[PDB]
Amino acid sequence: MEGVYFNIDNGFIEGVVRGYRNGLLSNNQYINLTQCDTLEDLKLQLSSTDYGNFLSSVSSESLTTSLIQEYASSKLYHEFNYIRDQSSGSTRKFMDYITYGYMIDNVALMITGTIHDRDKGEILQRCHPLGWFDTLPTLSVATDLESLYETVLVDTPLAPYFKELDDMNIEIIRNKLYKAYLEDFYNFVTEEIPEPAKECMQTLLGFEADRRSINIALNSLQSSDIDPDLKSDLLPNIGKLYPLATFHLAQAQDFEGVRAALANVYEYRGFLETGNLEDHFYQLEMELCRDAFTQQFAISTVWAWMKSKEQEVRNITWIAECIAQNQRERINNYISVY
Amino acid sequence: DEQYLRLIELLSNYDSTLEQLQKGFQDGYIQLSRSNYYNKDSLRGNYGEDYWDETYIGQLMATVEEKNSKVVVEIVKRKKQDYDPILMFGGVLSVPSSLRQSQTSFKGCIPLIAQLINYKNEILTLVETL
Amino acid sequence: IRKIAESLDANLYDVDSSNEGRSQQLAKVNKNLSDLYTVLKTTSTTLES
Amino acid sequence: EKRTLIAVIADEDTTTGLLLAGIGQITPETQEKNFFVYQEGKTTKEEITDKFNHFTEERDDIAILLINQHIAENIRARVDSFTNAFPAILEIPSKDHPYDPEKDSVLKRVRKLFG
Repeated sequence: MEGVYFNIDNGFIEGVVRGYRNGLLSNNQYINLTQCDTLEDLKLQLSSTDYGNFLSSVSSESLTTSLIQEYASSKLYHEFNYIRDQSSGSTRKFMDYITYGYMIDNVALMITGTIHDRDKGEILQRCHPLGWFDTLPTLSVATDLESLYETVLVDTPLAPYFKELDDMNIEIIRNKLYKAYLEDFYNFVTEEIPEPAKECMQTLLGFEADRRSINIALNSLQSSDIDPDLKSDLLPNIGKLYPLATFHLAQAQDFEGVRAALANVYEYRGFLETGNLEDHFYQLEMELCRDAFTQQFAISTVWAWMKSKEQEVRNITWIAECIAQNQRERINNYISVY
Repeated sequence: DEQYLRLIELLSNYDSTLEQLQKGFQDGYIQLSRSNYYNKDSLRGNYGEDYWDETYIGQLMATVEEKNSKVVVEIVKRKKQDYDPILMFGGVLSVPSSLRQSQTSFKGCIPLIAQLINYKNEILTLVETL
Repeated sequence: IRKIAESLDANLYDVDSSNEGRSQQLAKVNKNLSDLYTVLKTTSTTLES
Repeated sequence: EKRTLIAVIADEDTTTGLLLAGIGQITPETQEKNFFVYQEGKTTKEEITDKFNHFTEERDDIAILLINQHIAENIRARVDSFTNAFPAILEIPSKDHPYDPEKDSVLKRVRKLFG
């Protein structure tokens, strides 16, 4: 049973992460945030939550939405780092895998800044704290995929995922890295994560893969360099779209073909027939993360909390934008499930 | 003199162009913010300085000519380089549709910028006449 | 190599040659360090006072 | 006419928007950065005054200088001290600061005529 051996190594971790989940903003707290009309009022209301005095070091006039997002995300990062410092064994590997996606983000960010001739220090300061590795600053030396792989990426945990650069090439490399990483993380969950967390993490990683596959299928239509053979190299092989709808999207050239492929799955129909595609994926991710919190002895709670806080920072940043820019008609367009 | 009537007409057109420019910038800013929302494909959670290509030569240049005492400034679509700026931000696979909407709003701001500059210069020249 | 080393926050230096011709640079650095020691003592004595 | 480039003195979001509009970061041949990214609080008045002078005086190719109205208000004395009509200066709205007609120079100049 799940609770029999879980608490030997993860009882404290899971209790702390569930306290973090209790810290997620409820619907009433989001409504109170929405009622704010100034960013100082937003800071005041947000101090009545578990964010607390995270903006106390920021003066009233210096307060910007970018600062609010940066400090909320920093709080997220410190909480994740504390939870990972208490982890050992398979839980430590699980949270390292969680960091591997941010590692891929940092690699793509470094290469994007390098080909754009941005300041090296600025790119390093903008790198995600999660997903940092020691040889990350060395990625500025070259604009060649082979040169960076031999120079840096062969020693990183992203080395298994790689089996001059421009914006489209960096995009392709990043999406290939994501496909390989999602497949590897799915395999790791299948083989090394106990059953309730195994099923929850398989569902969550499959949803993430499906979101990426549908995005790639829909965004390759407006491009000509994305060959149908290249689309196969970008679509992950772990989701509910795999392998049927994944194969259908890897060959589609029109929006109707993509929509017909997505009518295959009962989980994602209506995503393309109404609303915004990204709103559907955000709502589904928050629904899945909310359901993952119904499992008590699952380490998938860490991933669910991480995604819920990322969505929470997105929501708070959107509310900050609909406070700063006026635009109070769109202030309620945030995903909330807690 | 009828020069004051033309000053009033120019002020009216200046007001209308300010209103259009402000609406365009508001749309672009809110859609850029809504692109910061929907940042799951972004490199760092934001569509901004992370993507700025400091080697980017734009798709637009300005043209300045003079007729009589009036000076006209126009922005034209000249001066693979000079690419679609959406590609600066991973615009092929890694941008939301809201970022494209924001780009549309700002690209609409550009003609309004040119018209506003021309109206401002025309008003200043007419005022110098009076 | 220079970009790689500087990416690791390594302070790169230009040595004149693989032979003893670098003795003149060493003397120049000794002069600079002597003047800098004088300045540093001048500042540090006031600060410590 | 040599003046053909568009210079920008804007904040981060306005710079992103103007880049999306297709305005270029550097001169196509000289490769000279004709953008200045103003950062609130961290950027002092002297930096933006220097960059305004740079885009308006030393550069002989800048045709349009787009500056956010709050940055222009930060140095309104220097901006109004500029009289040359060759580089056309336009104040543009910022993300969090809408265009305030109180700070419009054209409206005050029309005020000067008292009609």
